[PDB]
Amino acid sequence: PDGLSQEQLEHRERSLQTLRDIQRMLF
Amino acid sequence: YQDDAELATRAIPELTKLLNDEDQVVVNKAAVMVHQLSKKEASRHAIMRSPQMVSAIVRTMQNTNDVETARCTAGTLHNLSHHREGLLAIFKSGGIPALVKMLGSPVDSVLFYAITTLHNLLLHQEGAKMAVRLAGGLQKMVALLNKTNVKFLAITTDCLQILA
Repeated sequence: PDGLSQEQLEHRERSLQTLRDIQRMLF
Repeated sequence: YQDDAELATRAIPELTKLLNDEDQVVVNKAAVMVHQLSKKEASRHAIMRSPQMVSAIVRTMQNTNDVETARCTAGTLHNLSHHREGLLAIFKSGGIPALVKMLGSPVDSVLFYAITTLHNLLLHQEGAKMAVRLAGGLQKMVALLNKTNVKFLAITTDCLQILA
């Protein structure tokens, strides 16, 4: 898509999840 | 408030590291969030109490190529600039030369947040006049005079009267 490597795609997903976790805590 | 304050303080270290990430999708989202946080006074106060967070916002604003990320981090400094402690934090973080650099943006919201933040620093922050000059801010401001609407022109004319 951006043509990320799988290691980059995995980092993107874990970061976005933490962001969702923080978005949740901050509502 | 006070509940909101501690909620922000807990999240701030991780938001900092996400804003400093190499992945620009991650940066963008963390920037939206930091901008949304800067809209409530309690959490705005926890942003301004964190040198690391302020430095990450400044550095992202300055290095990004994403329009939305430049907008949201410029908007955030703008919101901090309404407070004496916000001004000081932008100043100690190297915010002035970043902000002057955003005066070259072709983007209206960004120019807007950059010129108003600089105006608030020039008006209220000791040391700002010299640091704007050092960043080449007089010339960059003068380069905008024939290129913007009459409201930007008025603010920029006022920054210039402060500086010359």
